[PDB]
Amino acid sequence: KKAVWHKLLSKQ
Amino acid sequence: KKAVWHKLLSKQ
Amino acid sequence: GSELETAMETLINVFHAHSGKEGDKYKLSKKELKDLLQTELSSFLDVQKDADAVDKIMKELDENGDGEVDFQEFVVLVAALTVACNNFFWENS
Amino acid sequence: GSELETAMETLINVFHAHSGKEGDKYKLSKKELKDLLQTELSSFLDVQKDADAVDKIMKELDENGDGEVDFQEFVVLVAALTVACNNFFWENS
Ligand SMILES: [Ca+2]
Ligand SMILES: [Ca+2]
Ligand SMILES: [Ca+2]
Ligand SMILES: [Ca+2]
Repeated sequence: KKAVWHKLLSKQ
Repeated sequence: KKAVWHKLLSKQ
Repeated sequence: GSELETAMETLINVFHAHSGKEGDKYKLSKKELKDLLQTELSSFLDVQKDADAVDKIMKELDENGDGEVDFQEFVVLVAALTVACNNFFWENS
Repeated sequence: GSELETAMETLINVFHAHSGKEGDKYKLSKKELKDLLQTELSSFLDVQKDADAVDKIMKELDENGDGEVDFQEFVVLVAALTVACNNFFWENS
């Protein structure tokens, strides 16, 4: 969850 | 979390 | 205040209203989920312009492998981006 | 609908209003947390009559070991009991 969370906020 | 969750709902 | 009393009323009345527009009376589908957010939480939650966000979040948000999302799953992840994105505000510009 | 737009307004205006009554401008403490829920979410979220619920939830809800609760931690666990308890309704009587 936290690992993929960075992708959404980073990629946004 | 889930283990203690039963206590709150069970004990309520 | 009486703000929170209304808050719960707003969340559930809109949750079950559009969630049963074409799917089941109270279960969400990838198509019900993206229409419900582009409807009132515009510019807050995104799904239409960001396609990677829809397949990656919706397919993994149904972490149980249900191509349908339950009300409990929708409130946790969608509400995260709701307060989180607001904190960054334009200050991140 | 315009329900969700108001929903976010209600949650945050009341969150920061009482959260800074005696503690910090925007951080919750065990004492700010229990007063905020007995205030408008009465009979929905409990903390005063159930003492075991307060120490066990608040101390473990600060899963990071912060005797203070952040807005993100409060929305996830408190909102869980909010929709969950409503589903049981009196039908569980
Ligand atoms: Ca449905
Ligand atoms: Ca699901
Ligand atoms: Ca405070
Ligand atoms: Ca904390």
